[PDB]
Amino acid sequence: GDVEKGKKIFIMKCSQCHTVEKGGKHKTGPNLHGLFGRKTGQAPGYSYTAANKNKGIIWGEDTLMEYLENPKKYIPGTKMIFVGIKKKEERADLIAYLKKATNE
Ligand code: HEC
Repeated sequence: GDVEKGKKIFIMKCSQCHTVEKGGKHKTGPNLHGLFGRKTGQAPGYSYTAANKNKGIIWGEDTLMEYLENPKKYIPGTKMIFVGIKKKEERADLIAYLKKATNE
């Protein structure tokens, strides 16, 4: 687990739909600049994953672990066809980077 390492993980995994370092602009993926502590459905000009929002799920560490293990199996609405996770180790390093920016 590291900080300068996870930075390349998210920046090389979900840095296309979730740009947490662009400019508060969220075109395809929801601006993950503060997903930690914020529930789904928040941006005004963005129909965030309406499903997740209704499920009443709070985006957190372990909570995001499940939704990420399967976004289509967990929330039947997301439009992100993310690939299934195959290395929980790298996932832990992911939350680490987002924890320094959106949780530190
Ligand atoms: C486009 C190719 C995406 C990639 C790659 C990833 N995500 Fe995504 N995500 C995407 C969209 C379009 C949306 C909005 C839902 C919809 O209806 O389209 C999302 C949403 C999420 C959320 C929910 C946040 C919220 O709505 O409040 C999470 C927690 C999320 N995405 C996580 C996530 C992670 C961890 C990714 C890399 C492992 C990832 N996404 C990639 C589009 C795309």
